[PDB]
Amino acid sequence: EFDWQDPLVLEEQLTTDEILIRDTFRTYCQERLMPRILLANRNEVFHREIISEMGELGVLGPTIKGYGCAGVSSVAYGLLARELERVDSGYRSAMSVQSSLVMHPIYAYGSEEQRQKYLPQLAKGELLGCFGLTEPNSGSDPSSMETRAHYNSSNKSYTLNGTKTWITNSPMADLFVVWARCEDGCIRGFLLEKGMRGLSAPRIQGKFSLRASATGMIIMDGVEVPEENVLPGASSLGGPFGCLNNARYGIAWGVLGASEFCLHTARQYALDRMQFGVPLARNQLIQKKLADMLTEITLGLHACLQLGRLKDQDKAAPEMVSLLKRNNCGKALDIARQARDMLGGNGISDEYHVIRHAMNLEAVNTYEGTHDIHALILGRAITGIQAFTA
Amino acid sequence: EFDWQDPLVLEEQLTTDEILIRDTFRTYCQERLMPRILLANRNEVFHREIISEMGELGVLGPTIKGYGCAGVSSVAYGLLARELERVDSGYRSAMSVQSSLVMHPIYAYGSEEQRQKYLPQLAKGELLGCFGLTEPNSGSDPSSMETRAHYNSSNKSYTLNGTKTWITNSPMADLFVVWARCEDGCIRGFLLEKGMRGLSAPRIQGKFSLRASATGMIIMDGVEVPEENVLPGASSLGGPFGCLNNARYGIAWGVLGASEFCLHTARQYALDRMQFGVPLARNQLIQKKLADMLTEITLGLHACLQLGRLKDQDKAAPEMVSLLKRNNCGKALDIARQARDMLGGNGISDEYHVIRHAMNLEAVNTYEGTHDIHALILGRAITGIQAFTA
Amino acid sequence: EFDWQDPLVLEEQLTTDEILIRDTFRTYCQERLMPRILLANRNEVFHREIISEMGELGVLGPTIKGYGCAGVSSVAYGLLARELERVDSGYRSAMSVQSSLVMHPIYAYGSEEQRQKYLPQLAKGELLGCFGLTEPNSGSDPSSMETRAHYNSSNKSYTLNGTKTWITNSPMADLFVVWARCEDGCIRGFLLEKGMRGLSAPRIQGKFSLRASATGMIIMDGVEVPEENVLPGASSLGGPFGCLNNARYGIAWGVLGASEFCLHTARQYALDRMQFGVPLARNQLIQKKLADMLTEITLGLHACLQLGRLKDQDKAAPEMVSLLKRNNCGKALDIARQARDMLGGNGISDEYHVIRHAMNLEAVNTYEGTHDIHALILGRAITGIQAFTA
Amino acid sequence: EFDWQDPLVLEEQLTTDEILIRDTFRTYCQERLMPRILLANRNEVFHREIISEMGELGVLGPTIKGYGCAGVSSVAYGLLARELERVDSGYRSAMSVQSSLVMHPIYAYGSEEQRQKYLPQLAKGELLGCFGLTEPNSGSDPSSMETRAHYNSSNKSYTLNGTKTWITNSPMADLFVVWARCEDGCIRGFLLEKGMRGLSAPRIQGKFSLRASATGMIIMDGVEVPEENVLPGASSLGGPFGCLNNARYGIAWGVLGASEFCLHTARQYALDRMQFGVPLARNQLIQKKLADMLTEITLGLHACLQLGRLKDQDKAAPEMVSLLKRNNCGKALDIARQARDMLGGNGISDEYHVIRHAMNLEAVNTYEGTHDIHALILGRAITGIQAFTA
Ligand SMILES: CC(C)(COP(=O)(O)OP(=O)(O)OC[C@H]1O[C@@H](n2cnc3c(N)ncnc32)[C@H](O)[C@@H]1OP(=O)(O)O)[C@@H](O)C(=O)NCCC(=O)NCCSC(=O)CCC[N+](=O)[O-]
Ligand SMILES: CC(C)(COP(=O)(O)OP(=O)(O)OC[C@H]1O[C@@H](n2cnc3c(N)ncnc32)[C@H](O)[C@@H]1OP(=O)(O)O)[C@@H](O)C(=O)NCCC(=O)NCCSC(=O)CCC[N+](=O)[O-]
Ligand SMILES: CC(C)(COP(=O)(O)OP(=O)(O)OC[C@H]1O[C@@H](n2cnc3c(N)ncnc32)[C@H](O)[C@@H]1OP(=O)(O)O)[C@@H](O)C(=O)NCCC(=O)NCCSC(=O)CCC[N+](=O)[O-]
Ligand SMILES: CC(C)(COP(=O)(O)OP(=O)(O)OC[C@H]1O[C@@H](n2cnc3c(N)ncnc32)[C@H](O)[C@@H]1OP(=O)(O)O)[C@@H](O)C(=O)NCCC(=O)NCCSC(=O)CCC[N+](=O)[O-]
Ligand SMILES: Cc1cc2nc3c(=O)[nH]c(=O)nc-3n(C[C@H](O)[C@H](O)[C@H](O)COP(=O)(O)OP(=O)(O)OC[C@H]3O[C@@H](n4cnc5c(N)ncnc54)[C@H](O)[C@@H]3O)c2cc1C
Ligand SMILES: Cc1cc2nc3c(=O)[nH]c(=O)nc-3n(C[C@H](O)[C@H](O)[C@H](O)COP(=O)(O)OP(=O)(O)OC[C@H]3O[C@@H](n4cnc5c(N)ncnc54)[C@H](O)[C@@H]3O)c2cc1C
Ligand SMILES: Cc1cc2nc3c(=O)[nH]c(=O)nc-3n(C[C@H](O)[C@H](O)[C@H](O)COP(=O)(O)OP(=O)(O)OC[C@H]3O[C@@H](n4cnc5c(N)ncnc54)[C@H](O)[C@@H]3O)c2cc1C
Ligand SMILES: Cc1cc2nc3c(=O)[nH]c(=O)nc-3n(C[C@H](O)[C@H](O)[C@H](O)COP(=O)(O)OP(=O)(O)OC[C@H]3O[C@@H](n4cnc5c(N)ncnc54)[C@H](O)[C@@H]3O)c2cc1C
Repeated sequence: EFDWQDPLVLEEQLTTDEILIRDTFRTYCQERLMPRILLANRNEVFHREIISEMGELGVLGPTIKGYGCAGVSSVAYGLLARELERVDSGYRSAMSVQSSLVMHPIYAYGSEEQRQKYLPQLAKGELLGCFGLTEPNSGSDPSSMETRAHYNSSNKSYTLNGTKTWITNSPMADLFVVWARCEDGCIRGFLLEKGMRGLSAPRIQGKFSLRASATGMIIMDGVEVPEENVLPGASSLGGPFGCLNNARYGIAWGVLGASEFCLHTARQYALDRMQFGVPLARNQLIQKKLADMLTEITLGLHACLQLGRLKDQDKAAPEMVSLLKRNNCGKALDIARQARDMLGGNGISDEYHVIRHAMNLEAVNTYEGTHDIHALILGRAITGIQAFTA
Repeated sequence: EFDWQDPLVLEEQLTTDEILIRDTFRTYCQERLMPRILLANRNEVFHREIISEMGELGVLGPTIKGYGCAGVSSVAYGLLARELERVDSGYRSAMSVQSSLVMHPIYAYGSEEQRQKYLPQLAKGELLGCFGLTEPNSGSDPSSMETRAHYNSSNKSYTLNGTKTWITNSPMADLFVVWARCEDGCIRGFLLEKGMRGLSAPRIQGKFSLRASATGMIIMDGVEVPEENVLPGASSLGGPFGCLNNARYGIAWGVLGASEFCLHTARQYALDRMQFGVPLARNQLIQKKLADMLTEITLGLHACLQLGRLKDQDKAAPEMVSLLKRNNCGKALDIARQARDMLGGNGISDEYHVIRHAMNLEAVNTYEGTHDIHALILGRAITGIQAFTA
Repeated sequence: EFDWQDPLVLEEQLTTDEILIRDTFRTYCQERLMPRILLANRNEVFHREIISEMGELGVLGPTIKGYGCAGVSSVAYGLLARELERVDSGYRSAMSVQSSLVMHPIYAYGSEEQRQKYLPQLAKGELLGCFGLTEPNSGSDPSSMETRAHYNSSNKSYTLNGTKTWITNSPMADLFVVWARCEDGCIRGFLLEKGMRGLSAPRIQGKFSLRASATGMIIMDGVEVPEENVLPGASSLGGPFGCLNNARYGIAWGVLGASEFCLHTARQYALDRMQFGVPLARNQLIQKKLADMLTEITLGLHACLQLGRLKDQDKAAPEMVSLLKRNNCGKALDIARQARDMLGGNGISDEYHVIRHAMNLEAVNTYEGTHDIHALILGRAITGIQAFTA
Repeated sequence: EFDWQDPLVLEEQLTTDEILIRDTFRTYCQERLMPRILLANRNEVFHREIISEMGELGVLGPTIKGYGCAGVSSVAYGLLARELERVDSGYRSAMSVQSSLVMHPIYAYGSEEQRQKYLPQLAKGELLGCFGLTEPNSGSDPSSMETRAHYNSSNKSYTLNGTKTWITNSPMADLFVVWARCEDGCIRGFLLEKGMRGLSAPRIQGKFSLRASATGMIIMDGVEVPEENVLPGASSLGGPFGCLNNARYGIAWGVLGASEFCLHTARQYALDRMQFGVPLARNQLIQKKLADMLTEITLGLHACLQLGRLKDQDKAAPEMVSLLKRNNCGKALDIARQARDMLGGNGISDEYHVIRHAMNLEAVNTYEGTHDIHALILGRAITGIQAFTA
């Protein structure tokens, strides 16, 4: 009565809606996404259509209530990210930015006018957006950003100068959610659109992780922003971090799908591949590995479920997310890597996919807070003493 | 709004009864058990009273319905083991044998006569019992036991010959649940009592783990057992394993209490102890450690909860228990060990307790299935191929 | 008086010749190889010239005495592989095959005629060769190969049928050292040349490790081999394994150069990059990592030296090589991976190289005996009991 | 031709003297020490005779030239510590204090008068001494000690006040090498003798590591020290650290003997013990473990040799010692722990010794610089930036 595909019976913890949503999406991901990943990753191609397609299904910004959004549960959102990442982290990355980094901030910190004007377009996937926070000299430390936004009392607008790097979707984005430090000292959010004079977003080259994802910079040379494009609700790092926490939540779920794909591929390979007469799955060394993968995946899955439920209850704290994001991203990496080692020579061929996952999880464990930064965060909470600086 | 003592809010997942039971027991453990552990461990003393005391509280065999038993939930049983182990694994070990290895088998595989005759005595703690399975040459492999039970068609009884070693409570036990191989090939359970001619149970010496626990052998020299003392419900290893699974379930919870005590002690020490001017808790190396402990403890806690709920639903499978028992016992060990290292020189003094926990968890990770054996078990389930033998 | 670039003063353990050779080669590798690796790896381009160039320097098959070979020490050979791998594993791979897998077997198991005919050409780099052992269904287990060589009593020749896969250099090789099972049961070595009817060697596609290296198959459709092309000295797996051991020896050294490059890059990045005001190198978490890298590299370096000396003394045993190859390849991987994590977002850009090393070491830890296979080898030696099969 | 007891042939790297010394000592350790360890550890008994016995053999302070000392090599000193620790760390601890913490400082920083007066007595083992540096509030940070030594211009002497804790041998010592901070700010060394009014050294209780070793405090209540008892050569922490480095060197070797004993015991147990029909040594999981132990031991052994040679050449730097001490002590621990797990239930019985080693290595990895402190030391050297404080 034991099912290795669901050791602790996650299923009976999901509502019928949640289960329906997952199954529906999984179908799309396997029929439409999986078949285009081999070459999209191999040649760094990002199909812009993927956003329109997901736009149709109504998967973009699923937790938002209204404005053409499904208004589903945090758990469902997690289940979605898991099915997406089960195909490729690059894809899930685009869906994470669109949902938790663009739509969410506009929704939570924007004016109704902005909401009405953008939320529907984003939800349908007619507007590919991006989140501009990181800068060449500001990553783990955002209070060090150099992008300044000056106010023009006369024209009722701000002039932005700065450079954002390592930005997902920037190269082919229509809307840019940028954060700059103001003359008053506060850091606000600005909405920029392709075409604004002074705005350019070149592609980054030489990526060997999340290749099926578009990544570039956001260069602002005296870009002038109207006042109605200023996110009226965020006055400090609390705004971007609020968004970051919703993204990290989805990433915690996501990577588990990636891990699951590795476990399944490794397991099958162990059964089909044979050496020394019997199938690889007959050796003790191979089996212990499969055991460790399943073990870690399971602990992560049920922990994620809990957080999702606590979230919908407005009981989830930032630390809680740091805890699962840090854990799951790290563990996922080891699983991918063990999987790679288990396929032997074949393991280094994208034809077998594991290598693609191992490489993607490399970037995943880095962005949205590095593995160690999330530890200092937990540590500050545990001791009440900060240890980021000296 | 983040509480490091309950990251994912386990509390709101417990029923009022469960919470009451835990709090009630915790009080007993902290007022009556903690104050007698330093010297009991230091001098290998086991207070037989502890069983009578626990007998009063009605903690012995708590999941049993009737016969003077509380008839509580699997979760409550887990919460109890956790509070006990939070003091010492030796104590929890006695309570695990009494509840899941003696009372449970009598209850599940015994005759009403046996139930009526023993269950109440055991529940009140008037009878200290033990489980005799392991033998000098049979541990991970029980189908290799040498204890034979011959049938006496005439006297309607069996004569038992064999030796059981590493048995918890045997030295001061009144009832012995022994398993021997029969002439028909099946392995049944026999109930023995102190005083039976031919039965001796000497203490084992030189233990440096679970010292506050009594451990010895069960030597049977032609011990004659009446027919009414044969567990009529167990005809093969399914009987002992059935019991083993209920014990392992409690152990999965248990070790988490032990880990929690280590985390708390380490955390405090980090705050109170100071070097280089500031408190140890200010250093990055110290904080990351605290983070890792809390992380692992949390994943284990919520996984255990789930299993407990699935168990009460008669939906828990042996593999599920192997998964959490293996995980939690291993992780608990690392936590104890990190804790020890964090207290520095003081860490090797029982006066600071961590060293006692590190040593206890050593035996815990070994009995009731070694860390690796539980992996081969998971592996057999995952691949459908056995890898214990060649 | 402590030098982190040589903790235990390896230098004073090298003879003047050895040191000269290393320095000479290092110059070539840094001036000629490093500048062509970024794009060669990025676009899977292998410069055939690299072999001719190395041919000039006389680095090809350096331990061979005569036939236009330098006839240097095993240590010098190790020092060479280390400088090469310090640039890229792909390059070192080509030099390992040429030297220990092609030239060595011809030298040790060939006829003078063969030696005279090939050794000089190979040494000058006029003949790019390859070693064909692995097959689609035979990797860790070579006694399972399906490539058969039938004897033609009449024409005094053998007809070979089979497929070798994952072969380094095969796509642009001139000489092929192939091993097939014979009708007598023994497995011998055959020398094949491009152009032989029935012989094809297509490129393998989709590699995400050792990309600057050419890899393909060796397909033999009734390829007819003259008798004078049969390696007269190898009659069983002892031949290929003899060669394998010389290759593995160089790989043990090699990966250390790769690790060293990662340590240096990480260290510098830690000093130049700044967050939270100070340089990354100021944080405890960063420093411990640097410590662990240096520690492992050092142990490996001095162990390799010893083996090299024992080798030149004809005192080196296969197990000794398994021990260092397994160790160094595994440790190297962790170092590369930590390095990658330390550069943050930048770490996933080939522009920073670490990602290239992390990916290369993935294949390195797999070929020439997987990490676990080398463990079973050590284990057989330690216990005297084989554990490869059931 | 492969010998698992000496994978890389350490033997042929030792001079005839060194080998003779090792073999001679090993005989003493196995015939005189091993037979008294079971109960000495079990009952915390320290045989003072052990020092006299070692005094006879001339093993005390073996590197010292003159004053009744063997004047042997650093390597020989290492070989000695290894044979001693192969029996028990407690014993090696007494020999480390006597040699590198008492005799060495007197020799290097003392006056001829002091040398003449003590060195011979210590060498013969007529004077059991101890090193008093650590204090209740000063461990990893010695520049925080509170033991002050006031000068009495009149009586030409100093009055010492302070408390040293966790001191090896203090309870039954005759000579005390104590370090206190002076009114001039410098920290010097003082020689104290049992009987000095105001001096007491009570035993520490509740140790569960290094039990066969005597450990206590050094309480100084206005103890008056003559001027001729002041170590005239040490004026700051450079004195104690100089000594510390010689002790740490021996500890690096030492723990390897402890590891070796564990490997041998585990290996044998794997061959003799049988489950599931065959010997434990037949399982893949068991073999990989044995492989990892041997691997780590070997790397450590040859690294230690090198350092020893560099030391005798006056080319060894503090960092070099931190590197091997940190490495070997940590690795040794894992080996002991794996060994313990491999003996199963038996593993927790001192009757099988491994448990004793696992527990001893716990304290060893802590004193003479914790595992992490040695990392910050290496890190300071690698980056040139200190990270101990904020
Ligand atoms: C801020 C830190 C750097 C540390 O410096 P500190 O000085 O200690 O700042 P503090 O954190 O102490 O204070 C700053 C204010 O921020 C608030 N805060 C902190 N954490 C959170 C969370 N999780 N959610 C909401 N708000 C939060 C805090 O309460 C303060 O608020 P107010 O009172 O409202 O003013 C760190 O805590 C942190 O969170 N950042 C680390 C790096 C990071 O956040 N990088 C983001 C990367 S974006 C990305 O990767 C896009 C990828 C998407 N994709 O999937 O492709
Ligand atoms: C049996 C094994 C050794 C492996 O050999 P295998 O040949 O593969 O046996 P199989 O397992 O294939 O078959 C034997 C039968 O047993 C059944 N089985 C297996 N696992 C379970 C669980 N968890 N629960 C109930 N029944 C179980 C199985 O279905 C078969 O049943 P029937 O059809 O009914 O006849 C292994 O699976 C195992 O479970 N044992 C490992 C060692 C062990 O169990 N030791 C127990 C120690 S007791 C102890 O530590 C007391 C400490 C208490 N304390 O807290 O102090
Ligand atoms: C043979 C094994 C698979 C295990 O099966 P077993 O049944 O136990 O075989 P056995 O090993 O017991 O017996 C076979 C005979 O082989 C001999 N042997 C074993 N090891 C060695 C070494 N190291 N050197 C020389 N000879 C050796 C052995 O003494 C026997 O000899 P004779 O008496 O002379 O007849 C294993 O031991 C092994 O060595 N192979 C594992 C996989 C492997 O070797 N793959 C090679 C890959 S090639 C490659 O990766 C090219 C990459 C180059 N590059 O850098 O790009
Ligand atoms: C000093 C530290 C705490 C860090 O603080 P810092 O502010 O950075 O001090 P600094 O280290 O920067 O400066 C202090 C001076 O000390 C010198 N130093 C440092 N390391 C060494 C070594 N290895 N050998 C000789 N001299 C050394 C340094 O060059 C300075 O010298 P001068 O110019 O001559 O004046 C740390 O570096 C350290 O070494 N100590 C860590 C803890 C420790 O040393 N504990 C000792 C325990 S004793 C024991 O365990 C007995 C057990 C025996 N047994 O086997 O049973
Ligand atoms: C594929 C990809 C897509 C990305 N997409 C986006 C996007 O859409 N939007 C956006 O805003 N950003 C994005 N980023 C960047 C990401 O958010 C930043 O990488 C991350 O916040 C910070 O790291 P960093 O690159 O600046 O490196 P750093 O912050 O410089 O860190 C480098 C290393 O140093 C460590 N470190 C830093 N500070 C400390 C400390 N105090 N103590 C101990 N260790 C420390 C880190 O843990 C890490 O190991 C992306 C990155 C990748 C790789
Ligand atoms: C304090 C304490 C109390 C105990 N109390 C009881 C009690 O009350 N009742 C009872 O019946 N028993 C009891 N036991 C014993 C316990 O159940 C047995 O230790 C356990 O089932 C088996 O291990 P073993 O000691 O026989 O060692 P082994 O089974 O011999 O195993 C030794 C080592 O070998 C490994 N191993 C074994 N087989 C394999 C394989 N096929 N593949 C790979 N590795 C393998 C193990 O994982 C372990 O690392 C107790 C033990 C301790 C230490
Ligand atoms: C870039 C690259 C270049 C290569 N170049 C060459 C070349 O020039 N010449 C040549 O002959 N070959 C070459 N190879 C192939 C290499 O030698 C084979 O990959 C290796 O010997 C065996 O692995 P495999 O791919 O067959 O996988 P497998 O042997 O099938 O192994 C797969 C996984 O199963 C494990 N496994 C296998 N058997 C056991 C067991 N009994 N117990 C426990 N675990 C087991 C392995 O450890 C591994 O994790 C190359 C491979 C790569 C990736
Ligand atoms: C059996 C035994 C015998 C001993 N014998 C002697 C003897 O003969 N003579 C003598 O002088 N001393 C002796 N000592 C004590 C030993 O030298 C001290 O334990 C050691 O120098 C320091 O640790 P501590 O106990 O003070 O703990 P702490 O220094 O307080 O450290 C506690 C924990 O905090 C960590 N820590 C401390 N500072 C930092 C930091 N800045 N950053 C990150 N982590 C940090 C440590 O690594 C450790 O994990 C003995 C100890 C034992 C256990």
